[PDB]
Amino acid sequence: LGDFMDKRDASIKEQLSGVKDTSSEVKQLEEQANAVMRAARAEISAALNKMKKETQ
Amino acid sequence: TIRNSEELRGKAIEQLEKARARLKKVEMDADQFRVNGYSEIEREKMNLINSTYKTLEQFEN
Repeated sequence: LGDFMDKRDASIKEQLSGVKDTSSEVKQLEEQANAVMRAARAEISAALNKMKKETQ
Repeated sequence: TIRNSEELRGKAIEQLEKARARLKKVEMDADQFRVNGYSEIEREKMNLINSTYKTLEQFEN
């Protein structure tokens, strides 16, 4: 019975941690996506400027 | 307690993945923007030269 109690409690605590783990993983995913999108935009802008300046 | 961690992890990953997906898309917009800008700069350079050649010819006139 002691083992059963432990198993159930661990299963629940583990579920909470995983749920906590998943939330952090999704926050990281969102941050990475945001950073990547910024790079695209900024990168291209810089490119044109440098390219625009060279053309000029 | 269990329902919380899972939600955090679910929501969290939905968000990291989403953020990086947005990064990719931008990586796309910028990529697009860079091409457009490059083409515009070439055309603008073309503008200058063409018009100044016109100005030359008018000077010759």
